[PDB]
Amino acid sequence: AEVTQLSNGIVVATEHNPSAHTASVGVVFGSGAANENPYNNGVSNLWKNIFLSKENSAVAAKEGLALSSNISRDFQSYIVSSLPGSTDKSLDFLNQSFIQQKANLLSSSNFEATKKSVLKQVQDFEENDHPNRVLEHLHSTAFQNTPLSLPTRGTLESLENLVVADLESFANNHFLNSNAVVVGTGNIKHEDLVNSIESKNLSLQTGTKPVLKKKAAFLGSEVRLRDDTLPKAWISLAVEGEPVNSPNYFVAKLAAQIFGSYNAFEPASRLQGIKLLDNIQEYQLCDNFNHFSLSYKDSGLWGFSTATRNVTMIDDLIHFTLKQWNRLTISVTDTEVERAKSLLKLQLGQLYESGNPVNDANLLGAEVLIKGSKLSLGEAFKKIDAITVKDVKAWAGKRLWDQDIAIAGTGQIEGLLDYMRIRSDMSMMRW
Amino acid sequence: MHSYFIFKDLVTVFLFMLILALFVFYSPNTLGHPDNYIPGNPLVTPASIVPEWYL
Repeated sequence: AEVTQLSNGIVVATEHNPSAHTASVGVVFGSGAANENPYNNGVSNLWKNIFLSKENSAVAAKEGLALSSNISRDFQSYIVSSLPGSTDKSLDFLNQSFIQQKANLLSSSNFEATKKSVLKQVQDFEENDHPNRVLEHLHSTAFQNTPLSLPTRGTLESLENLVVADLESFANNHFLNSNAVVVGTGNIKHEDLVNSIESKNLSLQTGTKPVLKKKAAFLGSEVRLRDDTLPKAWISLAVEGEPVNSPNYFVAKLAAQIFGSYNAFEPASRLQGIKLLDNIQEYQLCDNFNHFSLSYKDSGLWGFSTATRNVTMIDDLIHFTLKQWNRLTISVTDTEVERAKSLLKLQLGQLYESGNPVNDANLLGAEVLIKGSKLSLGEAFKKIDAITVKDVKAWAGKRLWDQDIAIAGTGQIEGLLDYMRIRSDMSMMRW
Repeated sequence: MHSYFIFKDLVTVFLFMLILALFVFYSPNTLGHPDNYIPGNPLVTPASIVPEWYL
């Protein structure tokens, strides 16, 4: 239902949803922020703000288009959403302003203005966005000195040393033909998109992207950026999860869905079916937490990110949630895995099917760039409902029993103890 | 204290047990005076009344 056809150059992937209005045509590349050096890092976010600049967005919005882009840890995307009658116009704009000549984008005007803007918004992200920066610090301390350790926004010390030669070399090195998928979602049919792709000669380059030497290997480490002037104590810890296109991928997402999310202030979230909420609600040990399960091209994380105003009982929160983690290996029952199966089906149907045709385009581009053909939602629900409790017990024995964890924190985390107690907490003496 | 200084203390506890086991098993009376093994007779003075070595 979400078809994919490979031409002589590019590969096109679309899903015709004839109920939505705004059709959306873009191109998604398969080399995000884990395909560059630590010395030119931050050139992908800079490319995103080149494409979303004022002049390019004005000469896009005069036509009736709306630009959107997304930089992740393995794919970067460039989406031109538009009206359903206006799709060859959007494809011709994406041809004339990204695939061919980019000299009107890479001026001494546009590049300096957008570099000042990127430096400002990146230092604001470093100063006043605390859970996302400790998630990025967890990524920088888990896969350290291997190229999954780069921040996807870049950092200011590796961003004030960039000129247009590095951006042009990154364009020649990663905006290739064997690196891109042209996505389509909204109410375009497949033959309309591929005929408008076949009419105008739309191909970027010929070669292949450079393979890179280091594999993303997990290293159990610890970092703490303690700021004792902050009100809370954000701290995230995670183990090595499954990568994408691994057979234990849905089991990892299901085990993350077992402990789910929590927010202490909504009254409908203090009543969930999690066993942890009967431990962390007598002294208000945390204000919110959520168990992510990220899966990149080479490796991935699996763990929870919390935030705490009770800055003295941090160790009790870590202790209770790691005992609940060991409960997956020893004594997870069947009613929690059925609850997590239903909630994971709800969450994947919410994520894969929204009214937004840019999240659908980015998901289709990522999972077509990795696998080659995006799997369905009925077959994904079958793969969810074919999971036992011995399967998640075997996965928890493989990846959660006495493994090495990576910890990142900020705020007032002196109440957090040292590393070896938290690492000795990942496996208990059977009670 | 738990996972670090307990093991530091355990290192020096096993070292002290090694030295104490040496001094107990291989040379016990090299610390005490060789006149405490004569039964106490309050008519003979042993010509120097040194106490135990730490006093």
